[PDB]
Order: sequence, then C-alpha cells, then structure tokens
Amino acid sequence: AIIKEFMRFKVHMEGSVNGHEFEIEGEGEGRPYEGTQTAKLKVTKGGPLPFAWDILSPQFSKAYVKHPADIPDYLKLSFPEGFKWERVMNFEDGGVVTVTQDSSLQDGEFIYKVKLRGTNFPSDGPVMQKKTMGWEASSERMYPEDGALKGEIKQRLKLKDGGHYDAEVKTTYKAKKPVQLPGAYNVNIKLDITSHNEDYTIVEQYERAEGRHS
Amino acid sequence: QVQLVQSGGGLVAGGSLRLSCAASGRTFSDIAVGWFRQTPGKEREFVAAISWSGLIINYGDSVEDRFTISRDNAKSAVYLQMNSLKPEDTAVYYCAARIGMNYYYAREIEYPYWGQGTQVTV
Repeated sequence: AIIKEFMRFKVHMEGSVNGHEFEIEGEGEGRPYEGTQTAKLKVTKGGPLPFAWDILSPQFSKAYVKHPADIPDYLKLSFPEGFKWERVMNFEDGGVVTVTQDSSLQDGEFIYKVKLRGTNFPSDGPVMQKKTMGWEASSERMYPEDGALKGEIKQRLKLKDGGHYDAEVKTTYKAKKPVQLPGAYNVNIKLDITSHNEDYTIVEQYERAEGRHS
Repeated sequence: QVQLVQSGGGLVAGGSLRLSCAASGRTFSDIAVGWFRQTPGKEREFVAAISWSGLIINYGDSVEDRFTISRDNAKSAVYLQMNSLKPEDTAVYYCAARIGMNYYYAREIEYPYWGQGTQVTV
C-alpha cells in the first residue's frame, strides 16, 4: 500500500519565540493504523532554548491516528501527495503560537516541514521560565468546514508548582488532493516526553491517538 | 498561475475604505494574500497578510487595531478594511499572493504574484 503498518518520518522546523530564533531536526517512527509513534528531536540552531519545550512538542503527525472503520481517514487518503495544516494556540496569559506545516511522502517515509512563531509570552510566565511539565490528555473535536478538516482543542499544560496552564487551539487540515472528508468526531491524544538531556537540546517524545464517534 | 485584480480604491480623515483583491487559477484555499504600500516611495512597507486557512493574520505596525484583513473562499477575494484612516496613510496599496503560507510576510520577493495598484488619498 501507500501507508504501511510501520512508517518512518523526518521533520524539519524553523521557528522563533519572543524573538529567539531556532531550528530543530528530528526523526521518528510509528504504527499509523495503531495510532502510536515516537520521535527524537535535536536543536540544531539557537540552542539551548530560553522557553519551555512543551509549546513545541505538539508540532512534531496525524497520519498516525487509529480510526474506526466507518470514519474516513482523511489524512491517510491524502497520500502519496500529502496535506498541510495551520495551527494557532491562544494561551490563557496572552501568548500566541502560530504554526504552518507541510506533509509529504518521499521514498516510503513521511517528510514534515514546520514553521513556528511564538509571541507575547510574559517574561515571568511559565513558558519563558520552563515551569511546565507536560501536556494532559486532550480531546480534539474534528469537523469538516469549507471543504477542509478542522479541529478545536481545549489543551491544558501541567505546571511544576502543581497548577495548570490552558490554551485554546484551532487547526485546519487540508489535503493537497481532493479526498473524502469525514463527519464530526473526536480524537483522543496523549503526548509524553520520554527522555531529554539537561538543557532540552535532545528530546524524545511518544504519542497515542485514537479516533471515535457515536 | 494566480492572477490578481485590485478594487475598492478611492479617496477619504478617519474614514473607511474597503480594499479588495480577486484571484483566479489556483484554488483560493491554497493561496496566501499580502498587502504592501508606498506613498511617494519611502520604502514599500508591510500592511497586512492572511494565511490559506484564515487563522494566521500577521499585521504590520501602524495598521494595528486600525486596519483588519479578512478572506472569503466563496467569493475568492480578500478584503482590507481600513478604519480610522490617518493622513499619513495616503499611499498606493498593492495586493500580493503567496502559495504555501509565508513564515516571513514582509518579504515582497517571497510573494511571487503581484497585482496592479490602487491609490488611497486621505
């Protein structure tokens, strides 16, 4: 087929948060039809980062989402061509993260290219001081709109002091070629940071995603 | 590919002027629009820009709060509502178009498709 039961992927990122520019390269793998995947990111430029890694982790792959048989896998059918998506995360303290991404297939591996812009994070906020410690389990509400696939998340970050730190996320997924759009359904996601060095210049992640609907 | 034709130009202190720009060829859903302006020269500065999903609305400097950009994939056109027009905004405005969004939006050369030109005289 086009999407084998085990697919690898490479990711390229250029971004800037509160003026500090950076670049990140990474490689990963996973089982697309099972909804599991891992990755190993490396800060190749601008490291170490003066902000929390947690705002970058959700930007490194919804081709690895376990879908029910009656829900069209819109982002799997988009291949071998691929798809693009845009994301805006509005954090509770005014911080805004802006993401664009291109997904393609080259020689049996997915190729990800990401561009990020973070802005208006308070200097004493949990982001610019790395007072965060991972994302909680999220539920993304998928729905078709304007010939594309859109999602809305009420994401929550854990704080080292025991509190939480929320963000409203909206994403629009559009296939490069016209394929079947699904109905309204939910996607349950859990993203974990499995390992990292001292200054978060080498980070590994793990994500489990599964779709469901009535 | 993408072709642009601007409209809505005219004359107006502290008024309203809806500038527009239509597109043909590539599907609007894959085209990112931009806006630049030059008064007698004095450097073509960045006005506003929108992404291909409408979620990313990078504005400029003086246009903060005053101006606003919006797109409609049904009519395949972008709109730059200019409100509270100050005399210093008297310039000729241009509409440019990219394809694949613009991490950097103030680079004119990164917008390959340009348009004609509409003059705003406050």
